[PDB]
Amino acid sequence: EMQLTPFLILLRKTLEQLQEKDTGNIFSEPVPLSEVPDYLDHIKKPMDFFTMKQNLEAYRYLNFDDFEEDFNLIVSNCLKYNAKDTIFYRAAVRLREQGGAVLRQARRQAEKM
Ligand SMILES: O=C1CNc2ccc(Br)cc2N1
Repeated sequence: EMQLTPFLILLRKTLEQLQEKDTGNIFSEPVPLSEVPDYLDHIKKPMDFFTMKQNLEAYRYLNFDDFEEDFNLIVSNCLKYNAKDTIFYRAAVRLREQGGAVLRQARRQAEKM
């Protein structure tokens, strides 16, 4: 029960803040199937921030949970694919932690709308 434009403005700002936590930019674009050709063998729905931006502008995120779901997919795919002792796995743990705080604050703002 809110206006669309300010909500999407909020989601754009939030997506920017999540990308800011991915300082290595390892989640900015789809996992390169050229360098990881077996990636799709158990990752049923790849996700990344560029795809999220396209989903956002295509009006596919009309509530906070659908936006947060795809962010969680970025995290969960990375934990699933990579061994625990890798930089990638620890980066997803850190993104889960730092992104979670970004998301909680953003959701508080959406709920005021
Ligand atoms: O799981 C991942 C996350 N992103 C990524 C970027 C480049 C390369 Br190479 C591998 C990965 N794997």
